[PDB]
Amino acid sequence: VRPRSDVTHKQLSAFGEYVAEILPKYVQQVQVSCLDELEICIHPDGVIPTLTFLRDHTNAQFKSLADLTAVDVPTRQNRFEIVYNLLSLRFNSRIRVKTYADELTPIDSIVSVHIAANWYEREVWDMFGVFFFNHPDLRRILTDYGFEGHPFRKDFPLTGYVELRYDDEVKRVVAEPVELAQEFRKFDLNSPWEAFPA
Amino acid sequence: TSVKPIFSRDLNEAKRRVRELYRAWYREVPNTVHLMQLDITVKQGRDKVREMFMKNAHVTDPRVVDLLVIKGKMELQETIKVWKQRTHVMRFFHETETPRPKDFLSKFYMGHDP
Amino acid sequence: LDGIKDRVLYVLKLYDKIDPEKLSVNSHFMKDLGLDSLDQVEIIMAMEDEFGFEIPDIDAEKLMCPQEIVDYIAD
Amino acid sequence: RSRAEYVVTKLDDLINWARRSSLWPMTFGLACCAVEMMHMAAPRYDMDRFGVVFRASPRQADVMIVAGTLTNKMAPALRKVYDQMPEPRYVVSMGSCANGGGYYHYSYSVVRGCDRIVPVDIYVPGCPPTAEALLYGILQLQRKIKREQKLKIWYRR
Amino acid sequence: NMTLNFGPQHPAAHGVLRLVLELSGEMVRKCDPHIGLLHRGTEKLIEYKTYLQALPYFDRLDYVSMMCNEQAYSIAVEKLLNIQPPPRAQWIRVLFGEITRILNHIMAVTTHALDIGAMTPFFWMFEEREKMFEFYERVSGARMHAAYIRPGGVHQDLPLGLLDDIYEFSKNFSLRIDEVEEMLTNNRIWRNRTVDIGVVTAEDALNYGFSGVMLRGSGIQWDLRKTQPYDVYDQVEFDVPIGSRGDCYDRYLCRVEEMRQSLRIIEQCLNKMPPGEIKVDDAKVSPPKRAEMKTSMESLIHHFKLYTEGYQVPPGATYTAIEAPKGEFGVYLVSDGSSRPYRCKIKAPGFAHLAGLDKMSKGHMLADVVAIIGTQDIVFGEIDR
Amino acid sequence: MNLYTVIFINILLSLTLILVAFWLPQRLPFSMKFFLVAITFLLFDLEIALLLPLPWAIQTIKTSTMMIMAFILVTILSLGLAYEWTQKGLEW
Amino acid sequence: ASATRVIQKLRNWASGQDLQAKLQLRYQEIAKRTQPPPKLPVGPSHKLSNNYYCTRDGRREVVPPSIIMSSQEKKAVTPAPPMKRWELSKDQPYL
Amino acid sequence: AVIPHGKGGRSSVSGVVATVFGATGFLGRYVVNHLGRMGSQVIIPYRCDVYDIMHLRLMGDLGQLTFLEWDARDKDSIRKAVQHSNVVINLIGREWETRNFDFEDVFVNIPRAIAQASKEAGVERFIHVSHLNASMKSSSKSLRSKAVGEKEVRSVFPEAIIIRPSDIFGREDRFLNHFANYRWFLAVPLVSLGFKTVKQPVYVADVSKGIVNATKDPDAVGKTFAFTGPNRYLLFHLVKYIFGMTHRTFIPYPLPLFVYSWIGKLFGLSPFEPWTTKDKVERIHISDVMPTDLPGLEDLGVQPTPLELKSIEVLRRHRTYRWLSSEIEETKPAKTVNY
Amino acid sequence: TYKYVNKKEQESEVDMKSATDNAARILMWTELIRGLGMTLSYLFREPATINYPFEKGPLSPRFRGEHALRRYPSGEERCIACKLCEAICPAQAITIEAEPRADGSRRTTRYDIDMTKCIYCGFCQEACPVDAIVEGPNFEFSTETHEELLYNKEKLLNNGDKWEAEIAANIQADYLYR
Ligand SMILES: NC(=O)C1=CN([C@@H]2O[C@H](COP(=O)(O)OP(=O)(O)OC[C@H]3O[C@@H](n4cnc5c(N)ncnc54)[C@H](OP(=O)(O)O)[C@@H]3O)[C@@H](O)[C@H]2O)C=CC1
Ligand code: SF4
Ligand code: SF4
Repeated sequence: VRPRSDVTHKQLSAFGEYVAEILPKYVQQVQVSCLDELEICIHPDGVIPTLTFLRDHTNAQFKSLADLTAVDVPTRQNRFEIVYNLLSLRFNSRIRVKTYADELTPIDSIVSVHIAANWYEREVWDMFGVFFFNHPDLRRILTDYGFEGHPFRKDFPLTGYVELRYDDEVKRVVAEPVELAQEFRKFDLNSPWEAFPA
Repeated sequence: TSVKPIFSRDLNEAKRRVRELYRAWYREVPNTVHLMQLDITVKQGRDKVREMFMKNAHVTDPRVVDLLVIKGKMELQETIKVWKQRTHVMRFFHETETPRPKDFLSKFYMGHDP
Repeated sequence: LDGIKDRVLYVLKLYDKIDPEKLSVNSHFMKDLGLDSLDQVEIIMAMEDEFGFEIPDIDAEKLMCPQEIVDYIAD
Repeated sequence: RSRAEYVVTKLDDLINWARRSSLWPMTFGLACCAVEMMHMAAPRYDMDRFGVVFRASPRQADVMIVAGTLTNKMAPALRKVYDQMPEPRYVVSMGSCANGGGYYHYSYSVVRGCDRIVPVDIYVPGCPPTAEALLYGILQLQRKIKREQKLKIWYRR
Repeated sequence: NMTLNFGPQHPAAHGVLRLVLELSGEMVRKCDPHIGLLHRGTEKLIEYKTYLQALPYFDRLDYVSMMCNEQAYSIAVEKLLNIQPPPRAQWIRVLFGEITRILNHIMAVTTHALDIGAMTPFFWMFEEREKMFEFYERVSGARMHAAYIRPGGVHQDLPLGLLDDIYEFSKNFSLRIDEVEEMLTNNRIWRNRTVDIGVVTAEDALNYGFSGVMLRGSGIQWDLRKTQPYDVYDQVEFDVPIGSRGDCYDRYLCRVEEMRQSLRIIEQCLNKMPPGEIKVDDAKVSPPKRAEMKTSMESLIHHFKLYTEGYQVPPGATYTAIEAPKGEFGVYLVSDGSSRPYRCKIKAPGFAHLAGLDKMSKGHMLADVVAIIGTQDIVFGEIDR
Repeated sequence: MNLYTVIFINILLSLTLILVAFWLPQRLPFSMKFFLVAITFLLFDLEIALLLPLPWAIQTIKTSTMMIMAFILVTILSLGLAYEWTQKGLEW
Repeated sequence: ASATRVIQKLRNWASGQDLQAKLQLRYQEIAKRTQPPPKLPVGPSHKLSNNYYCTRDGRREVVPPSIIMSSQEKKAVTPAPPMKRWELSKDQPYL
Repeated sequence: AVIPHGKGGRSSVSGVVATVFGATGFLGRYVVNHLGRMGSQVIIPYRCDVYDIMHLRLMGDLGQLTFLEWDARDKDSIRKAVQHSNVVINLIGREWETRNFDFEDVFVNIPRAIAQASKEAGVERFIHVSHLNASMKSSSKSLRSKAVGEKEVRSVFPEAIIIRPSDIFGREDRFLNHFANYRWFLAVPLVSLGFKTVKQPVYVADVSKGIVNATKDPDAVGKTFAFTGPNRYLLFHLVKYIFGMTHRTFIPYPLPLFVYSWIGKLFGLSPFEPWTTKDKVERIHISDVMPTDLPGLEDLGVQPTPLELKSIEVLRRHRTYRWLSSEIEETKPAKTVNY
Repeated sequence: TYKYVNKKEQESEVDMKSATDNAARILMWTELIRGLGMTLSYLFREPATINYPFEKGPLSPRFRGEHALRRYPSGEERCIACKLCEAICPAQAITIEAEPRADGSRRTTRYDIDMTKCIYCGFCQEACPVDAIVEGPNFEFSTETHEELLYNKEKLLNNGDKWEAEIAANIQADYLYR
């Protein structure tokens, strides 16, 4: 069983309250995991304001953006859950600010607050389809130039719909609808028995 | 209802943007067919542009339209700032794939699940 | 101006869909000769070439009859 | 010996020896298999010894080792580089990522094999196909190049 | 600024990078790196695989640092389960964690030189690399792509005799680093092509999320291994090699210095590795020993369920970051109660570094761009994921 | 003639190779810096010329004038270089 | 190794280092193969007594995240104590 | 038989196991392409070294293309190739009578033995390909010999389809490249100054698709289809047009054929694949026959494709940097001759 | 603990002697000559390369190499088709379908390892209860055609019979560790 120090779960908890108090217009929920990690949750409109306070506040300097990601809970009305993980080299602590964005309700861009996000925001658009206003140059980064569809969405087939082969007749690479020679065997793995109350 | 506007307050304003993109593509088709040495006819290509711009003619919601041009603009950028080579462009024409008939009798004769 | 009008008519005559017969300086293809919204935009584009003059959409949308085109081309 | 057949067998044996002894490898350095060859180029298993030069520009390149996954964004390129290589040319597909899709077979962004994009001569198996294993594969290309009898076919054609 | 589309010309490699650029003659006006030439789906594929069958993906994410990456997923899965590895396993992971850092730096310093044009350092140190691989093989079975560091500790104890050889090598490797030095650290020419090229300010490095030697080279003192200790990197003693006048030459010197400091950490690990088990004793998380599964029913049931279904991690989400040789490697692993993960964004030290290429290579010549891609140790696997 | 004999063999040897080589198998890159260099190059190349007769001129009876002349030429060109350095020229 | 002394001396000098002492090629110093059979140690939890799993299963004793500030005088508090400045090394401060 | 399952693309099954003896050819390449695309089992008998048939491997899927070593003189090789095929397609042909193979062999002798065995095997259908306008009396030995074959094979294999294509238009074809390559020649000889030899080209693919469709259609038995084209042409426009797209000067100068047959004889003497053939020459000035016959394209399901449409791709390699970017629209079209 | 690399502790004021030493370093390329000495030194060292066909780079018992299916000494193939080797394969490589053999025993009618799909993780070696599927030592199985790489039960069983003697020795050496 991992060793857990409650010093952190107390320090981080307090900070959470501090952030919440300072930014009550946007903070909806602020929780600390059992793993000693804080996760302020903000209304999408608070993207710019909450980050800026953390990047430039003496009692909470969160200078670098570790990551910007978007889990996709299809059930959730607001499908995407943009999560921004930040690090404070001054206070040696990380916080995560997570917002919610639906497919056609764009989030603001923080390239202003952290220029690290210039690329990750393009990554989130390419994979999940969330759009970021005021982004300097939003354009697909990881997917092919002509790719249609946002791949990491839970509703996108793994194999996808198009695959490439070289055709002599046309002497050029050519998409064709995917035809797989051994479909992905979809093993069902969930057991019908729960583990604990959680 | 009660939705927030992405970039266009109403289908009207949005349509303005579509007009601009159409023009953009229309003016660009010829250049691509020459800078990519594509074996297509400018007229032919320009019809394709029309095809696509109408494939999505049914959309009534302003927000959906706005994203559609954002995406459309991005595609143009990849074809005028050329990062998309012929293989990419010609794919639009679906040149190699064999067309599938939509006639019931046709499908019956060929596929288990139509 | 008549020559300009001829240029306008000339362009239209060239466009495929437009029917030379229905064509008249008072024809409004958007509503009369049956040209689609997108087609009207395309027409303006050809005019922009023939007349080497650029037309903003705001105004271009307003131009749906050849004569109207002539009028704008005029100014 | 005296026979137009014997002279045409010996001379290809000569032509085949030259191509076999000096194969310059063009290494599409995709993924990690490129490292497992950078180890072949390195001192434990020198490739130069065998006449295979460390690196030659595509235009100068008798073999193409495709190491690593061929995504659907690099495919259109591989074909170009294969198409721009000089005629006598051979392809060695290294890695379960390249000869077949390997882990990442079912991905939407990975071509399931480079055989779909470029004709492949020897398929070297293994996630990081070992460096001797590539060296065995390059030596197998040399056995394939010895067997080829182009002059004999032209004579009896 | 005639776009040259350089990089599909295999000129700096490190993977396949189409660095579309606009160059007024030999001066670079703007660099827009293109990525995804190696996107393969690693993040989506993992959602369809169980925790233990997604471990091999992490070795492939950035395969020059094969294991260090595995430690990041391990740690992450251990946190979610609130399980910790046994004491011997921790030291192992730090032992092979460091050996891996050397392997990455030998790659980064020598491959940097090959693009610059110095070719003999690569052959000198690839022989040492080779010798290290053999450690991997005799511990895992694979030269690279081992799968040795699993979510609950190591897979199998070290062979009976490895430690001694990881000593002979370490006892000598120094001289090998020393040699490279006598060839490049003070070359009258290495300095020129490297010094004052790609200087990055301290404030800008934190802003663009550089988080690696790239920060350390600018003088910011941050080693996640000292600031936020993971495993038993706390019990060892090493000196972070901070740099000043951050530029390609200074950071280099830093990478040669961590090669040196890692030998200090490896020595200790050999001197103080404890007797013990190498995997958690919870058959719940770690697979049962094969003698046990072949003689005890509870062990077979636990072997069958673990291999066929999985850990069944409790629902939660964590971002755990280690100090991979390139920089901060972190896995944000959201997890439902299921045996297969829900999301696993891999933070790649490299997605941030490439982005900086634009703000680093400004008003620079074609050769400068080649030098800067080297000073970022870009492995396109981690960036493309 | 002796040279002519050698040279034509020299061309023949090369033309032979290329011929067999082809028979056996059976837009705006401009930087003033580059132009500027070419120019400087000739200004220096011309000077090389005015300096080439120096081996014959060494034996000139004058000697004093020879050196006085040669030293002036080398010094004035070098000053040309000096101003090239001082100006952005030679600073690519 | 196996180098005539003179070559070694030239080697050591040209390199500036006693490369002979630390040769890269391995000779009869590497662990012999077929090292003896290993009897590895069994860890904790193998006790046959007082080994109840319920008392050793951190996997699911974990609880749902603690929640603060849910939507459904006071001193300032930092994310954590301000970090402590690292200290220059003592074996080799510089270089 | 093999029930056809799948969606229609590679990695799917169509149930056509087909020996195709002359696949390495220009037409062949295309035949294997569609057969492979459709998912058919294709056995490719080959004689040239493996290096040359690599271009066929990526076509078709794994275990869908099988290559067998085969010698025309050796009857046994043909025997085993058709052992397990149910469709045999014969594209064996050449323009230059080679030292060890005469026009008879390549057209009539060999293509007989082949279908002969195919019957012994019990192949459902055999498709034999012979040149268009092939009289048993036509001037060119080639055409006449081909005619001789289409007869014989009918006795070895009754109800064997006999598609009879015109000279083919396609990248890597001769009809179009040959003329374009006259550039090397300062002057481009044209018998009768390229007149009175109206010609109707047909795109290679059209021919291929047609051939493939034959394999999978009961309507074609004993049918002698004629894939022709979408427009005829006096050789004059064709020649100039070509030179037009190639953007190289066109200098039509008439040359008495009697003398020209001699020029063909000259290159014909060439050891390495004579570029022109006495038998070629005649063929080139052999007027295309009229279209009154079992229709081919369209009849078999593919609408012909006009020459001008794809000419740009076939003739592009012959242009110079100056004209590379130039496009079809810039150039003019040639004129047809219903005559 | 930190360490400054490339930080000049202080400003040594130029002393003629110092200046000369430096100027000589630039003028007579002294450090460049230092670098040449290092390479000349190795030229005299023994090269580390191995004759690849004649000598082979050492691989210890755990090397995963090429898949093989083992058989009991009696001659009964070890696999009993529990099919969890299929379950834990990360790449979906192994395909197994089974039916009760005439003897009544459980056996696999078809066992197909797609080696191009396989990423040689070695978990199958791990997972098998009877340890029927093992990672065999051979790494040299490069094949001219893609189909040869796909392996059915007969190739793997044959691979198992050919390398059984070494596989048994390798498993013998490493089983205590596992
Ligand atoms: N313009 C055209 O192409 C037209 C063609 N046709 C007919 O269509 C058929 C295909 O034409 P095309 O592809 O251009 O012909 P090619 O010149 O391309 O050769 C076709 C194939 O026949 C094989 N072949 C030729 N001679 C022999 C032989 N003696 N023994 C074994 N195989 C042989 C060749 O194999 P290899 O190269 O390995 O020897 C080649 O793969 C021909 O038979 C021709 O009569 C009809 C009208 C027009
Ligand atoms: S094959 Fe294994 S090693 Fe080679 S690239 Fe694909 S994954 Fe990396
Ligand atoms: S696990 Fe071992 S035994 Fe069970 S099926 Fe796979 S191979 Fe046969």
